[PDB]
Amino acid sequence: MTLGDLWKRRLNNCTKEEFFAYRRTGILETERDKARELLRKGETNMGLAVSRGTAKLAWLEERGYVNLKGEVVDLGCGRGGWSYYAASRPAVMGVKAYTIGGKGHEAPKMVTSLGWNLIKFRAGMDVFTMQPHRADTVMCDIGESSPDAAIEGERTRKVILLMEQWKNRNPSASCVFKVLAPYRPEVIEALHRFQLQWGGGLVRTPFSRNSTHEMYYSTAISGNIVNSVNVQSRKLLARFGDQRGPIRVPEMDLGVGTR
Ligand SMILES: Nc1ncnc2c1ncn2[C@@H]1O[C@H](CSCC[C@H](N)C(=O)O)[C@@H](O)[C@H]1O
Repeated sequence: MTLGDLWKRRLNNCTKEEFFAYRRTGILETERDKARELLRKGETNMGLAVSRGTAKLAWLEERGYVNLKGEVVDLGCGRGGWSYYAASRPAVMGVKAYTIGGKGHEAPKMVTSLGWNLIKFRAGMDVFTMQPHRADTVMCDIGESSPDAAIEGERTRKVILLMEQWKNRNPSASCVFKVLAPYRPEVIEALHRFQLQWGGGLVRTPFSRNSTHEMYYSTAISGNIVNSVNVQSRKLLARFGDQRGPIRVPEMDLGVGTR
């Protein structure tokens, strides 16, 4: 059993009030009150982020931890926060975005955020059985949270396998992907194999709630995986009991228009 496994157990042991206080303590949280209502009312002329994913990917890019360029694929795009972010980047030439949709899953949000015309959305697509194609940048933000850490580990393992499939098709592609449960043993093993062949490393974004152990893998960074994970597990365990609130920051606004 790992420190991350214990983090999951203590998280599940929280009351509802404890859970709500814990998940937000010390995290950056974008102010979405305006964006939420524009989406609710059916407004399409908006560059405010369609989800909390936009600021996460923007932080990775702005830190230089990811390179978004060329033909981008967004595997598991959901509402599209990463697809709209990539499409707004001048170095990006096109985005092909895929998501399963269906009951209890987000469909793409359709807005005029800058470069929307360069995104081709496909809902109803399972990326785990879809053949890879040419891409310069491969993005994947899949990993559905569960109270069962073993299920989270298996979900994470499937994402890593998918990224190996896309690297087999595109050995030179930049890759950025969510690792939902980095502490599970089959995940560490899979990340070690990925890093051995393709380089890269893990990083925690400051927008990630303490209720998820998610870390992002990118081929553009480095670092010992086991140490990266254990540092993060210890930090999450130490935050149980902190009552400080989140740090509220403005939401990303990418502007609107075609590219
Ligand atoms: N097998 C699969 N094939 C395609 N999409 C999947 C999938 N499994 C999960 N997904 C979808 O992947 C999405 C991951 S959440 C993605 C959030 C996005 N990066 C943003 O910024 O808004 C979810 O919407 C989920 O429905």
